[PDB]
Amino acid sequence: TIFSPEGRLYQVEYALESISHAGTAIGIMASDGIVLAAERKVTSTLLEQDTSTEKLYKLNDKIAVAVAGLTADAEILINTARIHAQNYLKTYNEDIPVEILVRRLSDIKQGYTQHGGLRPFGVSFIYAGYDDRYGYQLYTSNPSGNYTGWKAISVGANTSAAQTLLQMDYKDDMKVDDAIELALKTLSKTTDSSALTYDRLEFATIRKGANDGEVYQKIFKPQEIKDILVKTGIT
Amino acid sequence: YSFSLTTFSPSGKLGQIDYALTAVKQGVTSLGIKATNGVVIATEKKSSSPLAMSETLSKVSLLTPDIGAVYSGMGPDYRVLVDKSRKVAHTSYKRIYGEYPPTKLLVSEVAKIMQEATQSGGVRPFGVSLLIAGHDEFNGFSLYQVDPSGSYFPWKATAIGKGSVAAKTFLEKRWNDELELEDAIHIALLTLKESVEGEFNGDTIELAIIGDENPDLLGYTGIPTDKGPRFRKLTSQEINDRLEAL
Amino acid sequence: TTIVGVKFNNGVVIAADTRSTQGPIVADKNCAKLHRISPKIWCAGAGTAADTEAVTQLIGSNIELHSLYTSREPRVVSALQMLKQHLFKYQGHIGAYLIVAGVDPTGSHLFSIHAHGSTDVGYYLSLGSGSLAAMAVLESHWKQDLTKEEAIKLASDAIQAGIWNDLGSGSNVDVCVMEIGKDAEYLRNYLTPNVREEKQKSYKFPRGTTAVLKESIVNICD
Amino acid sequence: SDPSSINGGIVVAMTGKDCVAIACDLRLGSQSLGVSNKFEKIFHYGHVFLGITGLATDVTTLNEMFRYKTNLYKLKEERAIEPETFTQLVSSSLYERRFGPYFVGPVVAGINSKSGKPFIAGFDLIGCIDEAKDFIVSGTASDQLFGMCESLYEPNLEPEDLFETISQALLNAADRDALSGWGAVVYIIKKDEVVKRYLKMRQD
Amino acid sequence: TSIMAVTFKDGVILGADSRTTTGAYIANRVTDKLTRVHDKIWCCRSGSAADTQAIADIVQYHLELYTSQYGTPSTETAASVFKELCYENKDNLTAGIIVAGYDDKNKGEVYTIPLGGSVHKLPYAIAGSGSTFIYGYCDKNFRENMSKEETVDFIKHSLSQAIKWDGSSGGVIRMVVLTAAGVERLIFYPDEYEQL
Amino acid sequence: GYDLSNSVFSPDGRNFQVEYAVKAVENGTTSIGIKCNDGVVFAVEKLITSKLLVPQKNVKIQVVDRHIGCVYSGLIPDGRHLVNRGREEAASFKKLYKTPIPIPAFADRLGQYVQAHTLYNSVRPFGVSTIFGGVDKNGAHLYMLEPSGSYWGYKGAATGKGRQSAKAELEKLVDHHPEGLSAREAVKQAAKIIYLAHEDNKEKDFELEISWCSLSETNGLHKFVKGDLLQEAIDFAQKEIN
Amino acid sequence: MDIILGIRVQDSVILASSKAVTRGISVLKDSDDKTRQLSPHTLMSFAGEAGDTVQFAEYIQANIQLYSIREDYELSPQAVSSFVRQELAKSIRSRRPYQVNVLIGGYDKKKNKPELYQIDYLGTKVELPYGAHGYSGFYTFSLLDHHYRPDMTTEEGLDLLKLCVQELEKRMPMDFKGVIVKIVDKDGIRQVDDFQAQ
Amino acid sequence: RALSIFSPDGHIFQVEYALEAVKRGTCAVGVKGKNCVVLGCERRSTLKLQDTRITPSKVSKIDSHVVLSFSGLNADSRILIEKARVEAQSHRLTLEDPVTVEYLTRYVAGVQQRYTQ
Amino acid sequence: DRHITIFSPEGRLYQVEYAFKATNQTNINSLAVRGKDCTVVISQKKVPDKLLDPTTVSYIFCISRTIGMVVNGPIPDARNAALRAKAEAAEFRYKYGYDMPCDVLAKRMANLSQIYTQRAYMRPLGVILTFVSVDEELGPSIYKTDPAGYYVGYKATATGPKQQEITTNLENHFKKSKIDHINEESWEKVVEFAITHMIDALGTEFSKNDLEVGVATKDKFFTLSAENIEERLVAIAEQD
Ligand SMILES: [Mg+2]
Ligand SMILES: [Mg+2]
Ligand SMILES: [Mg+2]
Ligand SMILES: [Mg+2]
Ligand SMILES: [Mg+2]
Ligand SMILES: [Mg+2]
Ligand SMILES: [Mg+2]
Repeated sequence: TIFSPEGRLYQVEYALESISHAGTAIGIMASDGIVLAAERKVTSTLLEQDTSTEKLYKLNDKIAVAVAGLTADAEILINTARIHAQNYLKTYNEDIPVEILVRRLSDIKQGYTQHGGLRPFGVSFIYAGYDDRYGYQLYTSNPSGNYTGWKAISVGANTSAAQTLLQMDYKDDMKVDDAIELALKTLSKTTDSSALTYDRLEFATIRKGANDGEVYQKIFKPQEIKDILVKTGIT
Repeated sequence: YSFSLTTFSPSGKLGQIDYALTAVKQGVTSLGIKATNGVVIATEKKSSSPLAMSETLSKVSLLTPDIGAVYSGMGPDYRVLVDKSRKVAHTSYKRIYGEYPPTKLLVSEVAKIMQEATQSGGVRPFGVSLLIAGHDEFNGFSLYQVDPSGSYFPWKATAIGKGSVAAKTFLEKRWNDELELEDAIHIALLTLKESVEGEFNGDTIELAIIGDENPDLLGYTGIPTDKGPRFRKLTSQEINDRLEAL
Repeated sequence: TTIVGVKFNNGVVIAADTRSTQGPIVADKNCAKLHRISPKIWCAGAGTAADTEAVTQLIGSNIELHSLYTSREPRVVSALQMLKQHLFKYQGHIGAYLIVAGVDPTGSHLFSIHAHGSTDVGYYLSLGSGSLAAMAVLESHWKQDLTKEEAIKLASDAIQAGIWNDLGSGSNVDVCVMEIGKDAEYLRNYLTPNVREEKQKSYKFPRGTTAVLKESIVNICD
Repeated sequence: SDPSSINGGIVVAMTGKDCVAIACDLRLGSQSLGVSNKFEKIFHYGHVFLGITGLATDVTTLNEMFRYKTNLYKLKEERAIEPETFTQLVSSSLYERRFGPYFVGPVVAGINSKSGKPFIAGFDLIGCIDEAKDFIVSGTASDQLFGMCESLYEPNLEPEDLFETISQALLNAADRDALSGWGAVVYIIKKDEVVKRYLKMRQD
Repeated sequence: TSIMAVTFKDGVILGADSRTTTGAYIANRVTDKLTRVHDKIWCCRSGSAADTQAIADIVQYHLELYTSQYGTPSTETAASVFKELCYENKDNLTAGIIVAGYDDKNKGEVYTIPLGGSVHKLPYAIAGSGSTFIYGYCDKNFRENMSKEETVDFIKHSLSQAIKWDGSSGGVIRMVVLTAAGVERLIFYPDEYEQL
Repeated sequence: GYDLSNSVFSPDGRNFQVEYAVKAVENGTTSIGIKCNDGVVFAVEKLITSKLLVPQKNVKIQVVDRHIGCVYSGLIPDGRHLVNRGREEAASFKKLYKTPIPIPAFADRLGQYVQAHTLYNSVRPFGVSTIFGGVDKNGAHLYMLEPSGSYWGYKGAATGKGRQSAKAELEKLVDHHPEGLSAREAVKQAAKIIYLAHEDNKEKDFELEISWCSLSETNGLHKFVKGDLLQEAIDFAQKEIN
Repeated sequence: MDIILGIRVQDSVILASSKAVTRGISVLKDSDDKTRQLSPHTLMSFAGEAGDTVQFAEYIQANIQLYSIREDYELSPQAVSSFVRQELAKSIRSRRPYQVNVLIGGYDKKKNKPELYQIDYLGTKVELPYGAHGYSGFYTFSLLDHHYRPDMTTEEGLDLLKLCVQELEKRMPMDFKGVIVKIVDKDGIRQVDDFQAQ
Repeated sequence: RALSIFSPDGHIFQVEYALEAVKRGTCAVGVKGKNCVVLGCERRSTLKLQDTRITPSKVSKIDSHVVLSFSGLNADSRILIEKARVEAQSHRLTLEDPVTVEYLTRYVAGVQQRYTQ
Repeated sequence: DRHITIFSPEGRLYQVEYAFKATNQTNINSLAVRGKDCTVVISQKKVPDKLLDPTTVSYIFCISRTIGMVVNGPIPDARNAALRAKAEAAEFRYKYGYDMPCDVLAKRMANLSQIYTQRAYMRPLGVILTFVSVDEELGPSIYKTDPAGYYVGYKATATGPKQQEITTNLENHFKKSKIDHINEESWEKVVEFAITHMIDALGTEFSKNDLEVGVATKDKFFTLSAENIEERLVAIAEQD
């Protein structure tokens, strides 16, 4: 938790490096929903993708996060994330606002940055969430404990590559079906492997169906990914 | 020594974690294969002397009447991990819901135990990798592998330690989603044989399965909700009976 | 409540009635008071029910672990020593009065623990409000060297003593036999003598009898 | 002074053929003073209903506590909790406070989504579980309720009939209780659907 | 409860009734109040069954360890342990204990740890509710360096009296003989002690 | 680099820091003890750096409880520390068991404590070696404890600089008197042995210090040798010194 | 005890509170304000034990103000009250409980509706059209129950309040030295300085 | 373990390095007029596709009348801000008067200093 | 990487490894074998300094009424292990109501060793522990644990610098006899067998002051004295 002669936190910087070696997570915030897609790290024909959950996690019925980094490190933060959510609900009888949850998670990370002498968490998060004050939101936090919010963003491997591709095809008035497409597109053009296949993807969306009122988080099942893949044309 | 002993190195690697994984690589092979109506985990009883008694070393342990674990790495680290695991199955679960946790959760708890070794001050990671097999009313059957990092993932079949790659390859070919337990046991046996140097029999092998409920192992008759534990270790004789059918 | 533990020639049996009462009201006309600590170690409890259940499960759990860790079948003296040290710890506040019976490698055992943490050993014991009616029977028909069948009858009758003569007991009889060579057999409702007779009429109301103000569907799913 | 008799209120739960029902009155008062006639004591976490009677602040608290708990349970387990499970949760949750209890009396009711077997259960302020297949009652009019139940109840009633039975039970029992009434709510729970009805009753 | 321990020529004997009551009810009529804290150090227990059982269990443990480390403990030491426990926790204990033991250099020795937690070494001691009645009888018939036979009777007489008068005492008379030759368990029935 | 932190095991399985501690010991005054027929004598060499020292005042032998005598060589303060702990350990033993601590018991107590200081790098081993003993329920006992925590029983023992000369002298005694040695003799003998051992440091004038715990001369209690009994042995040593 | 009354009409919530502070034998003050503004659209009135009363209200205030800053938002009345309930429900089992009762009136800018909450020292919270604490209910509820209507104007409510206060001055034994009335509506919190005569 | 310690030249490297971190942070400026103060800051442009709507602004209200902007580790700021807001309410609650800009300042300052020793 | 118990790039724990070397520092060998209804452990006794009181030199300890333990390693670390062994044994009894099973005691001790292996501040103990007893459930027993936190049960075993010699000797005996124990009804003979096979492998003769024997039968473990050893030593000088 110390400073370099250049005014940088070694462990944090190095933590970030580790992260860049992680699969890519992409979050694209649309007008009527948010999309999260992520490429799985190290797989096989024998790995059970069906009963799997390694990059996309539900934090609250209205908030989900995509992870890039140490899965274990992630889970620790996630649990305490799920808990703060519930505490807030007990205290106020209202769902926790996305930014509050996000800010809270970040401050924990920052802690590891300033005091203690424990290695930071080698994890970066993308938070896709909704609430009555700001509607849909997409955020990101990294080991420094810093967080910021985007219309589209990605983490892990080949960030610059992907961000550039996103900034290229992203437009303010988008729609989910399109964001899905773009998300996949980008992953596809930034992968380090042969070709995007369902067995290598994790995908999830947060939509507010017009024929109702509450936000529905849907984590895509392996088959559905394969399906969404054909339609967008990756074949 | 209150500071993390596992720090991030300039390339983005967790030294002690990778080294621990190295230690795991040098351990005896252990595998697990998941069938449709069961799971099997096996390993080899590397007698470090013929004066030692093979049985006084359960390399395959029961964690709950429906979940078993086998490893590859430093045994001691596993022994204490089994203890903490059995305990937490109780404290964080049976003592709250009156039933044992589902595999993924227990797995998740064990994971948590190892991650903390990856970050708490003054410790070294656990030098082991475990294959945890189990069943539960809602998720059915499952097999999980847990690493020193704290990373865990589900497998249809896998092997860890020494000949892991070769084994994983043999498994990759033989496994299919229509396997009945006896067959997986078979394959487990076959797969095990190739990594086993010396004598291959019921006293050098350790198989255990997670299958149908065994009322005969319950210990009492009466209450009809719990029909018995699904975890059963195979006997030397039962093992041999299958070896002879190679 | 009435619970008895009777030791026989090669095992031990324990039984109890099945009436739970909040004050003078029969809350559960058939609760179970026979707990399992380990497959072959059972105990019956009276006093604050929540306490007998709690202290039971707690020790059972710690007993399951000690076994796993020692790769040995559980022992009654351990269950005993543990209960007694915990109960004693709580100076009487954990109102659990128990008769713990069971078989293990060393043979059969039968003990009783009073909520303050004192234990006793004997060939036959009983506890609860029906304690005296039951002990009256045991003190009249018990003899050394009972067969498995004689003990069941005995322990069974004793519970009946309490059932008929004690307002605090009633309903049915539960038995649990722990024979040495065999598996423990829990006989739930070994005896059922108190069956309510057919009501004299049907109080099935004709539909629509009740006055409703507002109706609506509740949403369960997410 | 008895925390369990300050706010008043009763709850009852019964099982029928492929369904369960659970009802409660609506009065919230402070001793003799009626304060609110809109205090439902029945709550649900998915397809499991918990009715709680007793000191109202505790009724509120516990409800808050079990949501929280059932919520995390769902996140970790990826499935909704079951009656039987919830029950042990409630119990253990109450015994946790064995020496400074929540002055309440809970009643659980629901149907296991896998087995379909109807289920209800009840507890005293410290977790002592009461599992009976017929009915469970709690509240200031417990004695009353038992009387009504023991007489009105008969097994395997159809949803439509159980309804009447439980309503009557509740209704007349409440009429003999000072601290109860001012309205009633009844839930008829089936595997697939759940109907909630308010009853018309004396407002005194 | 009626208990006493008498030291004689060959050692010491501990005797006690076998009745534990909860009010006027005889919860247990075949209680064993003679407790082994060590091979040749036993104690007689009077007071709260729970309090004493616990204290005993603890002394038994402290002594097992003492042994492991430093060999066989003296009776004086067994006493000191009991005293320590009884005295330091006086506020929460109702226990009066008699510690009797045998040693080759000291022969038999007897210690009584009364309610306040104090310790007194005596030739014999009596305690328990029934003891009140036999102070006279005992102070009269007791002679030092008696034979085992004589001692057995003196205990058998004193205690039959105590059982006669005190209702909190009865059942059978149990004894424990501690001499160089070993440890002997004796039991006398009502049919015998009742008419003496 | 295996000699910079305490608890570190070298590639040969030795704890270097312990070993250096021994050096601190070696550089110190000589002290000995002689187990006799029914007691033990302790003696030590007090180096008189200058005339400014008040004679017979800076006592170095110490007592634990009332029956254990203690003398050590090395870093004096470290010894005092060890004794204090001995005293605390002794009391706690008496408090609970009434009987004063048996020497073997006491020894193991000191041993366990010292051994502990070679278990963590946050502590340095004790820069001392102690010779102590006394009388108990069954005989006399003399022990010597080293920085590693090792301790064994002796018939005679010595330590410090004149250590080898002394041991040589002690060995003679064990071989010439297997029967035992009267407390009086051992006293004189210790006096001699010290005078002798003093030659390894033959450059400064010294002050001898002796103490004993005999079942017949001091009732089993530890007392210092002073007055008539002390001059007697001073001269005995001054005699056989040529 | 003191009087604490609230009644939420259609567009606001009126809260009236006795102005007297009694300490033993004498009336110390005849012009006390037993309320604090939690946020600009949420007001809380309170009555109970001497110190506890203010100490609790001020605490709640500070805590609600801090949230408004940290978040740049104003909690809904509902939110503000649940928070208060929880703080009370926590003290009932503490070392020394805050013996305090409060009413919370707020205008929910989001919903565009007025809201009145009643919470007792125990953590018993309830939402109602009109409410009060202590004995105040006993004399006025009968009147409120009779004349209250959801579509009341702010004026209609103030009259109903007046009537209620009248009954209290008629049948209640202690002199509470009148009331201080405040209205909470969309435009904020104003003090009806005309309730001595209106 | 003492991180911020002195050097042979009389400097606390960690503190000095801290400054460097400040240098790398975007610019912030504030100038005070005759009856007002203005604070301006430049927005960070490493990556662009930001949702300005929500992004943590660089200027934060400590209280209805006091603000604070900074330059440096965006994370480290949040803490100073929180502790400052909390102390703003706390001053009100015990002195019955909101903080003076000086006080507020002296507070946030004291905090930083503490972290140096 | 070589001063505290953290991993080396090869995945090893050097300090653990060096601890194993310290176990040999004393230069004593011992062995243990199981009888029909007992268990014996012989260990060499070497009293160098003439000034030492031979009676206080031992590496064999009475852990409890039924458990005996022999230690191969420096005396300090040895006693440190003993004291805890004793305590753990007592506590077990107090809390569970039956004597601690030797194998259980061993596993316990092993778990404690594993800890020094995982926590940097604790150095392992440079000693190897052999626990013996006649378990009420398992019969004659021998469980050995080491600085790595490893422990296992043996048909018979040996420890010391000349470990392999002794082992091979015994390995041969059991391969010949086919059973996992000496087939003698009395301990005296097993002790004999033991000393015999010790002499056989080490190629040395023993007097009474060069041995240390420990025996464990149902309900008790004791150490023979010089005189008792002699009766053994004598009886052997007739077969060989
Ligand atoms: Mg009855
Ligand atoms: Mg009631
Ligand atoms: Mg009513
Ligand atoms: Mg009598
Ligand atoms: Mg030497
Ligand atoms: Mg270590
Ligand atoms: Mg260390």
